[PDB]
Amino acid sequence: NNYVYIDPT
Amino acid sequence: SMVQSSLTEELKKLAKQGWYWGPITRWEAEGKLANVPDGSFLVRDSSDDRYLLSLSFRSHGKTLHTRIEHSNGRFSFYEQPDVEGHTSIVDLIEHSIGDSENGAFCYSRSRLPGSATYPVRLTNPVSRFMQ
Repeated sequence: NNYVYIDPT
Repeated sequence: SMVQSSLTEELKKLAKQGWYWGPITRWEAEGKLANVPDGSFLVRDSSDDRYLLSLSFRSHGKTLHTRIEHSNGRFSFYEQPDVEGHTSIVDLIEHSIGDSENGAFCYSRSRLPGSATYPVRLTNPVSRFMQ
């Protein structure tokens, strides 16, 4: 579905 | 033991500027971002009952999506446990743009420990208005 997880900074 | 510490006005402003698109699906967003430069992005409603808002963005020939979490007056991207968050959508995005400028804005396709991350450079919000 092209959903991704943003890496926390 | 621990305890925890206007969205409408912001969204009104972002709709008026054009880059909050309201009730468009992930597929519609993919269409809107098909012919814009990599890094372009928009905010929209999430189709998932667990979330209110999603970010869609272009990178490397793909439109990617992530949900935005909102709790305790703050915002983060979803599946980011134990983060402080930001006090507005704009502040969340601005932080991400700054991370993009430094080479720290990246995504994964899994939260498994050791999952690969992939860099993305965000640029510009995309307006819903025809001019």
